[PDB]
Amino acid sequence: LKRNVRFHAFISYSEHDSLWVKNELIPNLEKEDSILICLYESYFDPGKSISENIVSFIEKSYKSIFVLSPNFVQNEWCHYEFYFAHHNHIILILLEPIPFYCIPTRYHKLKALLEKKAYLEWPKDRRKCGLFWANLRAAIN
Amino acid sequence: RNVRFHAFISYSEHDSLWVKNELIPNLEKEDGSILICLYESYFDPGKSISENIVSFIEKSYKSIFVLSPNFVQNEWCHYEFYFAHHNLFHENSDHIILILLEPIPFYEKKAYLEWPKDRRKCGLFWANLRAAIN
Repeated sequence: LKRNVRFHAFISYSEHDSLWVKNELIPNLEKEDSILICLYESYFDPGKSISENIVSFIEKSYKSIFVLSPNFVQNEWCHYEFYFAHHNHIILILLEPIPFYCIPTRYHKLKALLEKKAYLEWPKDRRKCGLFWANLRAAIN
Repeated sequence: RNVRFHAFISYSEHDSLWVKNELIPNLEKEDGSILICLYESYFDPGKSISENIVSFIEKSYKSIFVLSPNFVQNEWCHYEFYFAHHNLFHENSDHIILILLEPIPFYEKKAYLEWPKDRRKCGLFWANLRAAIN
C-alpha cells in the first residue's frame, strides 16, 4: 500500500525521446484533462540526493511509466539500477527496439523483461496507434 | 582551458559535515575566493543526471571525489558511467583527485589521498590537497 502519493504517473525518459513524450504520451494521459504527472525536469530537488529523488518519483506516484529505447538504456538506466536491483504499478513502453547485444550485462531484470516481452510496443504503423493507446489506458486505470 | 570552477566536489550527504566544515574551509583558508562546484548549487534539471555530472567535471579544473562506504553504497552508482567511459579503472586522469575519507573494505589501486587517523598529519593532508588542485 503506497504512501504520500502526490501524482497519478511518473514518466521516466531520455530527453532524446522528448517529442514523443510531450507531443503524444502526455496529451493522451491528460484525457482526464486533473491528472497529475511527475517529471524529473519539474520535480528533481537538488536539496536531496540523486537516488532519493528517483525513489520519490516512483514511490509518490500511482504508476511509473518507463519509456524504453537505445538512448534510455545507454544513458539513463544506470541511475535506476540501484532501485530495481532490489525492487520488483510499473509500466514499460518500448518506444524504439533495443538490440539485446547493446544492453549492459549487469542489467539482468531489464534484459529479462525485454525477453518475455513485458512491455507495450509503440507501433510505427499509425493505424495501429488506437490499439496502443487503448492498451495503455487498460494498463494504467 | 574553458573551465568555470577550480574544483567540483562529489560526496555523499552523510559526509557533508566533513565536506563543509573541513574540506571547503581549508581550500578557502589559503584561497579565500576559490571557485567550487557543488551538485546542490549547480544541478540543472534542464540537463540529464549524467549530463549534469559530465558538466560538473568538464567545467572544473579538478574533480575531487570524497570516498567512503557512504559514497560507495549510495553515490558511486551515479558516477561510474564517467569512470567506465574514460577507462579510469586501468588508466589515470590528472584532473581527478580521490580522497579516501574512510577506509573501504573490499567486502583505483593506491593513487588516492588518505585522510589521516592521526590528527597531527591533518596539516600535511591539506598541504597535499592544495598541491593536487593547484
